[PDB]
Amino acid sequence: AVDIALLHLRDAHEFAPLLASYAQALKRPRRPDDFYAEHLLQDRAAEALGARVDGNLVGFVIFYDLPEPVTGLRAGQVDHIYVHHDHRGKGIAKALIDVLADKAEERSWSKLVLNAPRVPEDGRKLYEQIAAAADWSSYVIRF
Amino acid sequence: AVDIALLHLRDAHEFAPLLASYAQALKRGDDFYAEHLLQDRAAEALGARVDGNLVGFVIFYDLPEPVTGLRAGQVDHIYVHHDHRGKGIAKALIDVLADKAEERSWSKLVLNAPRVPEDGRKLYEQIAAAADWSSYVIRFG
Repeated sequence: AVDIALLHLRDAHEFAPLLASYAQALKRPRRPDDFYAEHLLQDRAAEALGARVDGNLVGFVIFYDLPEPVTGLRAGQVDHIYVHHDHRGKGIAKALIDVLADKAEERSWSKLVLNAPRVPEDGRKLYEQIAAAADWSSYVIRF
Repeated sequence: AVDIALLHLRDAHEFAPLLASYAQALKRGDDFYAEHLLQDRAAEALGARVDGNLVGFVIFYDLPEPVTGLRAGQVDHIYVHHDHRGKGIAKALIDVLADKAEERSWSKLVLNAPRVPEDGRKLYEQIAAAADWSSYVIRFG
């Protein structure tokens, strides 16, 4: 039932409302919904995996394939995961991370870093069950 | 007289031993890896020169911010040669990076400090606010 595949620029319009719902948690929009979907899908540094149920796009995960200077290999980095609220309790978010983790060999990843925002809690609630706590510390300067 | 400028491929030869010394402490267990790093589409490296010699660097990513449609900078690695500590060079590198924020319309600069070596943390905790997100890792191998 759950079909997971990489999103491309073709999918911006379908991706747009799903991304808009996720952003409504993280607050802020002088652009329409399609602008944010098209903007991300035209950045070659970002990739997004999508989850479809019965033809409808009902989840996504945005990830970066980044250089890893310490080992000289690469690493994946996830900052954003979201499942449509009518499709909770189905294990979809974990299915998205599982597919991403399975790309490790293809991409020469030594690791997958998962960053969970404070709100919404869904990324955090998933990651703490399926991954190890990070041992580095993080800081931010706002502009 | 610290001279701070973005590193390019020509700088790879000087950058490599500085990256190797930093990487030594970070973890362990390629002669041209610095060229791969300096030609990545997401990563960039700022270098610090004193009397012509490259003595420090910071590696950063200019990443999309899907929520806002902007960009944001992310620092995971900073290093200053051990004979050039106590001169404010690490802070100066972050200061130049903050200047690029307006040029690049960054809403924020994320600073990630590994557990070892502690120099990044000791700098970041004095110049920035603690992060309010949480992080996790799945390792392969």
